[PDB]
Amino acid sequence: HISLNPDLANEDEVNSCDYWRHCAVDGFLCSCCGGTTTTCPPGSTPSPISWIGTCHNPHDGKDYLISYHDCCGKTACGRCQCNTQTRERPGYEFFLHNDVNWCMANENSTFHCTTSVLVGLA
Amino acid sequence: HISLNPDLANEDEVNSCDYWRHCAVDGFLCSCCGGTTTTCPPGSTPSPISWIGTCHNPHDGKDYLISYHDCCGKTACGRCQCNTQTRERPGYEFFLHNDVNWCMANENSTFHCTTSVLVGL
Amino acid sequence: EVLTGGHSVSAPQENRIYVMDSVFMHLTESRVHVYDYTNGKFLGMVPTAFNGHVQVSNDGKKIYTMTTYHERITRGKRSDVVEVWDADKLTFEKEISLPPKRVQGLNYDGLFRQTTDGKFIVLQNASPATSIGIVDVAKGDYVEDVTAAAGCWSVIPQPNRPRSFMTICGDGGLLTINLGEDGKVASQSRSKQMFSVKDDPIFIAPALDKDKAHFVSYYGNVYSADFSGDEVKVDGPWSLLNDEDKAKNWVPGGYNLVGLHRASGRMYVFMHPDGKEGTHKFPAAEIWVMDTKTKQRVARIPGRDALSMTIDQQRNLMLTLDGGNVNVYDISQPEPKLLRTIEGAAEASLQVQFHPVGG
Amino acid sequence: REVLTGGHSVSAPQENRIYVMDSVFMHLTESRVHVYDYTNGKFLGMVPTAFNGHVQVSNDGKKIYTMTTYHERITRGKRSDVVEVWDADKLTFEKEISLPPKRVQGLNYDGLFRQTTDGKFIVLQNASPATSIGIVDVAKGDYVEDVTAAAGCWSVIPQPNRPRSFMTICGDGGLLTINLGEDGKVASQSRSKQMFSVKDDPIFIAPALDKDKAHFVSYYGNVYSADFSGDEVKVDGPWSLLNDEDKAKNWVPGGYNLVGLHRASGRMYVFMHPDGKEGTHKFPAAEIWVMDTKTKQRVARIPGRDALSMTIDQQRNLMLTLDGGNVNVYDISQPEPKLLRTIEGAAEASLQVQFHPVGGT
Ligand SMILES: *[C@H](O)Cc1ccccc1
Ligand SMILES: *[C@H](O)Cc1ccccc1
Repeated sequence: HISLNPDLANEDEVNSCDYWRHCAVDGFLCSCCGGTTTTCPPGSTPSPISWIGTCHNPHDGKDYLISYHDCCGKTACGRCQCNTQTRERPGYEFFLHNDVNWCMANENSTFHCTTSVLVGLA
Repeated sequence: HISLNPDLANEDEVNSCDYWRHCAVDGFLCSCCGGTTTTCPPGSTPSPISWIGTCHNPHDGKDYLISYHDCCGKTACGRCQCNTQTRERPGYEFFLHNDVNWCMANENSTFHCTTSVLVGL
Repeated sequence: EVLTGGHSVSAPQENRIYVMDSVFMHLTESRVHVYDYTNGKFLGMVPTAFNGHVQVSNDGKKIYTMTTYHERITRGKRSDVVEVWDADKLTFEKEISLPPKRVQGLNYDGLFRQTTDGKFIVLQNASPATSIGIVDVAKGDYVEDVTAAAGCWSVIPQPNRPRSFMTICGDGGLLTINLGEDGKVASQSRSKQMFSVKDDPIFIAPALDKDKAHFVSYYGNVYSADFSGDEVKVDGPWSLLNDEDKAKNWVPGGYNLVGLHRASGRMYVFMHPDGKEGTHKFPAAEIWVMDTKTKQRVARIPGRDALSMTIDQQRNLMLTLDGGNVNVYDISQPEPKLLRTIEGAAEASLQVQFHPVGG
Repeated sequence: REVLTGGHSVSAPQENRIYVMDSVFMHLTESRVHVYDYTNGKFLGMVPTAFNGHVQVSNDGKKIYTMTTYHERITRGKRSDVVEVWDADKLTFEKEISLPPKRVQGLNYDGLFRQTTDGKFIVLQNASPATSIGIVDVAKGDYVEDVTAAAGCWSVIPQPNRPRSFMTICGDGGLLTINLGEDGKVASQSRSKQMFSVKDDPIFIAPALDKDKAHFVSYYGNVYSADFSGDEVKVDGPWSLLNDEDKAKNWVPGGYNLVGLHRASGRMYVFMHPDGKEGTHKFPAAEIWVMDTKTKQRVARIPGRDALSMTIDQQRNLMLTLDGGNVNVYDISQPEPKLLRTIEGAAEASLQVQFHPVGGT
């Protein structure tokens, strides 16, 4: 479905905090930061770890597992800041928690931007 | 007397970019930053060097030399930013120029805030 | 005139508050802003590099920060540290090296705490595996790494013991750690399950009494952990909500979202209507004031979009914080009275703290 | 289904790119360069530049050069002043070149961080506060030495008609010309006659730079020139930007990187404002004036949009202006500039924008 392929969507739709897959983002959307939904802006490094969310796709009616990987090693992008919290939980459910820097284990932990990587059906 | 002693004057007046002795400040007024016009906020270090302004005192009608010493070694105060340029000149008259960090020679050059030190007439 | 340095903060310690500004837009230049709550005057600041955390020593003499440096900020070798600063001169005194796993995250109180006796700093690590680190302040050393706390989160000091604290674990119970005078674990215990992680998750922020702690849940329930004895006794839920409240879907929301006034037993909680999945960090529509003995609300006031709070016991004050502005309330009586708002105290703060006066 | 990857290049081609140097003065330790596509306002990426970064693009368009200051613990510890070489397409760090701990800390005038026409040397301003010019051999990755001869002078104006020559403005009101040898050391120098009165008609340092001459505007709206087509610099001026009506309303220049020259036409662009007096030399532009430097007459005047700094692209006939936060894109192929678009929120506190170089040999 078209709703699963952000690179085919209108940029304004994907760059919005209301875009369906951004349902647990605490950060700057990488697609507003010179990257795309699944590519880091030039010179920033993907995080090997992430918080994970389950987001409802209203376009096909199905729920999807999203992995919120950050891009790291550059200072704050500052664009398209989101703070959405669907199904987000505190640090005692650590990988569901978005108030921690998921760049924390990178070679350089400076936080640049966040994104929402589609894993598959929930 | 009163126009030469900011510690006795109204704080809202001294913390304004229009205060007469702030006539060539490019920075954050230290008096808004936990300091006073002539004292650095706690934990920030005076600069030994400065740019100089000649500012008109509208109370006694005389012009005074003001030395704009920075306080250094803390990150930007962010309060009471001014960008006044009376008698300011470019870097070829270097000590009249305020687009350079007068903390540049300090042990730590991070710019915190700018003071307006009265030298004399 | 001559410009001088070496000056101390101009207002007495008892007037001072600490607004931890994450400066998330420029998170490498986070800092603590020091204000006088009595008049809103800016008193000074402490720079805290990338995503700093802060607390004041229980004796009031020192400020502790926790931060991360790199040799070239965005590249080079990492140094995680605790720094000791003089509270009156706002000057750096000592760096204490940490292993490179100190928690990087938003400024919940429970990520950077200290023992009641002030001798040990107790901090949360995430690598992302979690553990609790212990710093001996006097020695200036990282002395213990509590791997027993794996899968747990945050530090709740026990104010009735000198070197004891609890953490919230993935089983929905609490792990209690009692440190010896060397800062090494001297004993530990695990409570029974207090809350269902899946069905009624609690906010980590405690409403902390001398011998017990209360916690609120995503759905507006209250749980408690009583540590009057060596073994923690857990209970709950009771609901914050009456039937009218339920009809409008009132639930808690915020970050450092609760507080306890110890003399009265009043608990303060940020609440908003139309609660549903995803609203647990919404700004407060109201502050509710709960009598924890009767388990009933006594008052409700406008929330001013606050997200975080803190309480001063001895002056009967509550501060609230909306991210940028600090509201000062008198809580000497059951209805809080707004005294003033300090505007522009921070660009992006979720934590304010009073200077300790209790020793 | 998907995997996040890095290693990617800037999405738009070089010829679309501009560099907005964001001082972030409110948080000056996190200054950075913002890379934008001027054709559509799209944000393309960024380069972090620590405390009060300066930036330029290599003349060959392959690399971004930054200049900055680090300390071991930011506000304490040992200082390291550096030039960094970054790949322009990947926006990745490649090399650090150590400088002595006196690189200029200050607002982003172009002339504080420049390069020789041949691209072999970076030429930067030092201030300790004693001033000197530093020379960096890019390929060797070395600081050659201080041009101490430039003490009491300020800023670097490369001579576009020579491979490794530049000028600086001195406190005597003249220009010092430095010619470098192939090693980056001073091979020869010369001092012009007085161009302007420092006391009575101070000039803005920003040049309106032609291939073989530079024009400068003054605090009072006069124009001076330095002609370097021959082996010694010939200086001239003033001529006035102002007619009687202009003088009657006290129009004067104001801004930072406040002038530009369109070389093919000889048109000079200048930010101007009315009610000039002592202290107004950094005021935002009420207008942009377009002067024919041959006829010494104004050929256009348009709204200033509160701009403070500009840059000209000779290859596409464009002018960018910048008001601190927003970038305006103008077509300057005709005497009257035409506003194409505004890029809002390009920076929090920028006084310098620059094009990615196209051609220019
Ligand atoms: C995205 O990693 C969330 C985050 C939280 C706190 C600091 C930095 C980033
Ligand atoms: C006050 O020192 C002026 C200044 C200028 C540029 C950077 C930092 C400070």
